[PDB]
Amino acid sequence: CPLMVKVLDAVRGSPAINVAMHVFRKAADDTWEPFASGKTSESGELHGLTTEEEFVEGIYKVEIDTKSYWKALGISPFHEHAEVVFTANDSGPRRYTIAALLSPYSYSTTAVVTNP
Amino acid sequence: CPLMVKVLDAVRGSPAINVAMHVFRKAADDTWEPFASGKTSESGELHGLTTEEEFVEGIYKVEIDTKSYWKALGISPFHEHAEVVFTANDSGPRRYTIAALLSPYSYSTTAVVTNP
Amino acid sequence: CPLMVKVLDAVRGSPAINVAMHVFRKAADDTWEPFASGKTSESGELHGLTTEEEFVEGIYKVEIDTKSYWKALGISPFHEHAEVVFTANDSGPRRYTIAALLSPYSYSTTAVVTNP
Amino acid sequence: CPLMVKVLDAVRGSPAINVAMHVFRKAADDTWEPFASGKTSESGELHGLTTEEEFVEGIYKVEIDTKSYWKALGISPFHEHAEVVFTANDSGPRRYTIAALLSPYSYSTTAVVTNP
Ligand SMILES: Cc1ccc(C(=O)c2cc(O)c(O)c([N+](=O)[O-])c2)cc1
Ligand SMILES: Cc1ccc(C(=O)c2cc(O)c(O)c([N+](=O)[O-])c2)cc1
Repeated sequence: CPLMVKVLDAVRGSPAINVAMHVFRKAADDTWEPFASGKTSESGELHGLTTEEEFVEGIYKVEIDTKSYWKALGISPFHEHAEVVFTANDSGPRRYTIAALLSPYSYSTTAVVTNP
Repeated sequence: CPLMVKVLDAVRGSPAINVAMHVFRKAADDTWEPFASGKTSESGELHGLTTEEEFVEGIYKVEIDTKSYWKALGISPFHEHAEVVFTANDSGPRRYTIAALLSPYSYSTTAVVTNP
Repeated sequence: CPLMVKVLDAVRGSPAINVAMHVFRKAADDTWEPFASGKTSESGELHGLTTEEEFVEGIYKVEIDTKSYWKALGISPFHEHAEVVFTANDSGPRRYTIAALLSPYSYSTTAVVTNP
Repeated sequence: CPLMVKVLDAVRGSPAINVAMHVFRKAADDTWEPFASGKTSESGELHGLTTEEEFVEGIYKVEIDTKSYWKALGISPFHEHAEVVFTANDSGPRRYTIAALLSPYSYSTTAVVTNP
């Protein structure tokens, strides 16, 4: 699993379950091309987005539909979504965990980048 | 000042000075149109991006160039930028403060929304 | 004002108003002695806790009563309080802004330290 | 594992390894009694702090020695440590994950509280 996304809920203190997200890769003409997508599991994690051979260097965007998550809980949110945009670097061996911590009017995101 | 952005550096414990950002508004054809731009001051704040007359209802995107900020400090950060996307003014004019807290592999954003 | 504390509500997207906090200083016998206290204003800020003469070198603790804040809003939070413990002024007088961002099951704190 | 602590490094984008922490429980006379301790593993996690039979309702404090972590990396930190103080509640079945995200001048902590 070269890329995993984990989402947490800071209001209920729980994994954020059934959060939908799309992953895009920047194309030559500076447009965003769909790459992968899915929804978080009961653990708040989304695995199996890509494979090592497909996950080449490039600029990737993870668009997390936070608004739909809060709407389903009956809570008015600020953001339309959370976008995480990053360059994937193959100068070393690197697995990526993107974690997002969600509140209605705030979110934080961090990258845990580890070498196998 | 209906829209202000404040940027902080969590490594140095300081305002994030001279951070560029661009603000976009979603047009009727679902494209992002340029709306305003500027750089943070010595206090880490960017004021005067817009006016009450110009800041109509809509979906706005603030793209904060965090990558250039860290690179100039000698750090290779994870993110290309910090994006904040939100619907503004859809129940009337509000005042928005967007705050971003920056680390090389993490950022957080929050909104303070007040009614004049 | 060498010490200011700002508290924000990440659920409502607002300053956290009327939040009590106590400041302690570590005494020579390693006990915590009361140093100052107060409540945040309508802007979520607490100014005037101390003076430059009184704010000597030492280890300080700010204990922010986040639990009472959430309880009065009908929420049972995780934390009893948000504590910030730091050495102050040990290379000369600095100005400290402690900012706390609150959610029911999460908080973040950051410091902005400036040299007068 | 009724209680697990995970620590992440927002400067290097990695688990925070070999971070020492002590867990305390509030005693009848309002003093902090040692309860458990350990250091994070290569994954940034500390498991096996307590057992279900020993982890009774009460006020617990997790004191994470963040200062020693940053000092070992040659980075000047703001906080003496990060204290997470919370009430453990047995009104339902509850496993606790305390996660801390560390920067030199900022930290965030959240609780993921799940039912087995
Ligand atoms: C921005 C942010 C801050 C804190 C968290 C966070 O609390 C968290 C919790 C987990 O159970 C967990 O497995 C991870 N992880 O692997 O990165 C992070 C998640 C995101
Ligand atoms: C995401 C996040 C978390 C904490 C901060 C933060 O530390 C901060 C500090 C200030 O002096 C201040 O005036 C504000 N503000 O008005 O929103 C925020 C900034 C951003």
